[PDB]
Amino acid sequence: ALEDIMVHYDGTTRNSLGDIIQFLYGEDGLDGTQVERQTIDTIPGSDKAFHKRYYVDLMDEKNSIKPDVIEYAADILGDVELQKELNSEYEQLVSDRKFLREIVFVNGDHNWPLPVNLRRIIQNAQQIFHLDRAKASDLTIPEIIHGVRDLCKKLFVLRGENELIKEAQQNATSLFQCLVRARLATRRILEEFRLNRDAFEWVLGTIEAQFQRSLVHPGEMVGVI
Amino acid sequence: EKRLEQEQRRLEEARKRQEAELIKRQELIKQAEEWNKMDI
Amino acid sequence: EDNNRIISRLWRSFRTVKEMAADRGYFISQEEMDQSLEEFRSKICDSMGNPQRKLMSFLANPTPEALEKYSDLGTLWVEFCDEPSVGIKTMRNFCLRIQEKNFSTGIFIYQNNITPSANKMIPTVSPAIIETFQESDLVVNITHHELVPKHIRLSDGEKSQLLQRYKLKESQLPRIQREDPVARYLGLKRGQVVKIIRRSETSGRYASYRICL
Amino acid sequence: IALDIEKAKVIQSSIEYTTLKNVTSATEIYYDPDPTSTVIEEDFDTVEAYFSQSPWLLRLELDRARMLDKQLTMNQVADKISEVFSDDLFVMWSEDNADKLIIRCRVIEEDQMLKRIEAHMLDLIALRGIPGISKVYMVKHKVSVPDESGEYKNEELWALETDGINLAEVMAVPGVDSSRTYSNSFVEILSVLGIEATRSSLYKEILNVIAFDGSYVNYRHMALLVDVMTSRGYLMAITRHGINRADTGALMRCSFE
Amino acid sequence: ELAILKEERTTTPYLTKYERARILGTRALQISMNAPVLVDIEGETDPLQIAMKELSQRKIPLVIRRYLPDGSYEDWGCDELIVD
DNA sequence: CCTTGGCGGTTAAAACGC
DNA sequence: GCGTTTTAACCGCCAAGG
Repeated sequence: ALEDIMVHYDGTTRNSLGDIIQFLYGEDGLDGTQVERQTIDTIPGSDKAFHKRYYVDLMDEKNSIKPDVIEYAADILGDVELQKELNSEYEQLVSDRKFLREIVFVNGDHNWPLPVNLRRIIQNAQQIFHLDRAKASDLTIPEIIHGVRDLCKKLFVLRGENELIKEAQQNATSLFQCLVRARLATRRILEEFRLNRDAFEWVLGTIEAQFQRSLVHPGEMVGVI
Repeated sequence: EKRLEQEQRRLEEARKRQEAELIKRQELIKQAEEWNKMDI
Repeated sequence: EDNNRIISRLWRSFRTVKEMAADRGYFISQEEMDQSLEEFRSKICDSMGNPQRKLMSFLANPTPEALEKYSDLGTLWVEFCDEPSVGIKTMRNFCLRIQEKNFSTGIFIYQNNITPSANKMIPTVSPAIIETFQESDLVVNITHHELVPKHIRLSDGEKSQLLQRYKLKESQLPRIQREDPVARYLGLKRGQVVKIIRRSETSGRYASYRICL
Repeated sequence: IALDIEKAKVIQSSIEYTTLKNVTSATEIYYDPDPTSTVIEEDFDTVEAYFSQSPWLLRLELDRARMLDKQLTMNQVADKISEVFSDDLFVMWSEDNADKLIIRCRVIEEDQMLKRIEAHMLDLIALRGIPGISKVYMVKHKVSVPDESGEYKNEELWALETDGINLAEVMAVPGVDSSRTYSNSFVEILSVLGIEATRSSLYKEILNVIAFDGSYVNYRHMALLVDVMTSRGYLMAITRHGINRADTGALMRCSFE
Repeated sequence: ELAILKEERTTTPYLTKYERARILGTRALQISMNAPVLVDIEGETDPLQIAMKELSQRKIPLVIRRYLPDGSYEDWGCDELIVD
């Protein structure tokens, strides 16, 4: 029954007649061998824990980034544009939490197979760049925000400038973008992982490259598999 | 406060649209009631 | 008693029909949407509590948004039939009523069953469209089920854009039957495409398309 | 209703199919030529108290224990019989305080006709409940729901599981969450809810079969299988009657069966 | 008509594993049939190894023609496809 | 799964009242 | 000869067995 089904070069899954079985293999376009169980961090926990983990306040001193982890802690408090950026990030995180908790995973399960292991990448970066020691990071908040935002737009599953193509491309990476934004939050990067700049560009490049490597290859005979 | 003002403007616009559509709907309701009376 | 349960089922069917008309693009007033059960008993039930199906018929016109998106959307006439069994005479007079009042679409809800002869004259009511529903299957709105995702009928331009994007032929899309319950809920005509946005545990959101038959 | 056992039991009683044969303990036919009196001394008191056509008397004794268990009323049974037979049969029923719950009937060579009517009565007299639902069980379900603080906490709720399927009728019963009723026969799901619901139900059934023994199969494989089975608008069985009825090449089709 | 212009090519810019295997096999066969070698050979003698060395340096003179389901195709040079 | 025979039924037409 | 009605052939739908 399933022998003549194959992933074509436009991403669709078709039989020998050319009839479409799926508009994207596995509904994400990934290969079955390139996925791993990962936890999406925005799903579990109470609202207080989520707020404590992800919210950053640049007006209140005791609810801000610790001063010993960043070199530029002096000229951060009182800035309003940077607070606008942080508020946009937090609103995106809250929207992701609502979308995952009310639509996709209603029962709250947060351990799902997803491509490119983020924890492994982060600890590899920490080992490579010697991210120990109480040294203060030189990674500005706008760099973090813009880097993650740009990364969430370079995960190409489908190429093309067509509007319908762009909509399908955005749909195909929703869960993975939620994972990436959950892990690479500003507070977590500056405090929990303590990445510096070079580690940050290395992490972004590695994520992009591994995602490109985890796609399905046109010519797979996925029906027989 | 600017966001609140914009929200209020959009709410007022939606209210006006709903009022206009209700005004249109009442004519159809009257016609339907008259025709149902005719059938009886 | 049994009168109360009959009235309740009739009210639920009325609410489902109004929701269906709203989904297909027509305009239903918000007050009429939330028209409660006690109000229904007040307006329909007589002194003995018996209902009149003839007092439930209504009319609707497309909203400006639906009219702009779908250019083929006319006026809709929904009528409930008092006769428990409908025959050729009743269907003929319903067709006459539709033709004389130039309604684009007519929905005719019967109670028990429809004779095959009445079924025969449904396709010859052109250009108006006559769709028949039973009272029993309208008690529950299936589109509110958990397992039923949201179906949205595609306009002609969107269908053309889809076929051009995938470089397809209409026979190469996944199909949905014309008698499919959601297809009859949406009033799908042969050759029309519905876009189904669906929950996916691998990507979160997945949009699928199906073509009617 | 989910968190209250009493209302759940009420719903369970309202759904389950119950016929006259379920509560009837024995049936008998007697000859009695006096409509205003009787020959049996045991039933003489009740009939005379009630009083204060053919001679063929048809009576039957209902089991009091199961009649009470099904929460039924003798008046309800008599009303059902009267509704299904109009005024073709005169019916008298003993009171609930009688030693034995009995109900008597009379027609208004007929012995064979009376036997056939009795068989029909035991056959298709439906007292209450959805037809086709033979048995109903109360089951406790553990569901994880976010708390008022956003934390996920387990919770126990009551639900019903039946034997036999009637999805359209059960979905319409008041007090039933009609937006979550589910069946394990996806043919009925196709006939009721459409084709996308059939796809989801088919995937759920396949995953249930595979994962019972703790095995794990990646999602995309089962997704591909259930997308193939429901790509034509109807359920395409994996047999010769499903595969060979496609438009594929003759050489490809002939290589299978 | 059927050919797709270089500006509007929408397939993946990477060499899939099937394309890599087929290209290596074809190049190895051609080298074994005395085709000119476009890279300097230090001490290698196996045609497959020479083909892999050519591929790593983007020197294979072959073109991949990727067939879309409708019959149209895209022509990609092996020197412009990214190889891992 | 298919043919088979049979069942049922509605609707029509020939015939009626009147 | 207008309003009405009956049996009638006829019609399709459906259950059973090969």
